[PDB]
Amino acid sequence: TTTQSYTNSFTRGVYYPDKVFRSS
Amino acid sequence: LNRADYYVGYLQPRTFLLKYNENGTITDAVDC
Amino acid sequence: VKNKCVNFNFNGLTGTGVLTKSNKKFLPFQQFGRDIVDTTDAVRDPQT
Ligand SMILES: *[C@@H]1O[C@H](CO)[C@@H](O)[C@H](O)[C@H]1NC(C)=O
Repeated sequence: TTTQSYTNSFTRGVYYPDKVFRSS
Repeated sequence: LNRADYYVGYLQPRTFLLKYNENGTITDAVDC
Repeated sequence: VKNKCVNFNFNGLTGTGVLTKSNKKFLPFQQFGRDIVDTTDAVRDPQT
């Protein structure tokens, strides 16, 4: 079985949109 | 099989801003 | 060949520029590199 509790993601779930090196 | 997870989110088109570390990683992000 | 003005065509990105060794820190999933104002900066060699 399962529940359907709701929580907050906070600051989470970020990936690189591209593959391009960057700095500063 | 065996003898506290399943966190599912839904993405939408949102503008983001990501702080790229000097090495090329990402350290901080803000939602707009 | 490096250190000379050579017409370059890396991975379909065509242009003209001198090429030399670099001390970048490319990540494994990284191929290209740009700068603050969106121009190709450094390219990983596909065969090297
Ligand atoms: C790709 O380039 C050459 C082509 O002959 C190949 O022999 C070599 O193993 C590859 N180089 C790298 C670094 O993957």
